[PDB]
Amino acid sequence: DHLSIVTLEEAPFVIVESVDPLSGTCMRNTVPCQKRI
Amino acid sequence: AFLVLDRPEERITGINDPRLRNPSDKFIYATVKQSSVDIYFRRQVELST
Repeated sequence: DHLSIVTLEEAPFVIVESVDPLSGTCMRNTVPCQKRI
Repeated sequence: AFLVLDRPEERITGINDPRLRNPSDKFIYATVKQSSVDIYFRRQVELST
């Protein structure tokens, strides 16, 4: 099944990082996430 | 007490050190390019960071 999970960047528990400048995707040991503006 | 309790220490403890595992910009560490050390860290996904 597919469902939407909120997340908030804080502490060791959630660390938000930018994608790789060359590849443009998330690296290993990481999962993608979104962000609005 | 002053002359025995003079321990600066604060020295890196191996590869499992939290400073190396979760590096900051202040702490800089490296190895020699294109050697066995490079293809040791590159091979292991747990050492990706």
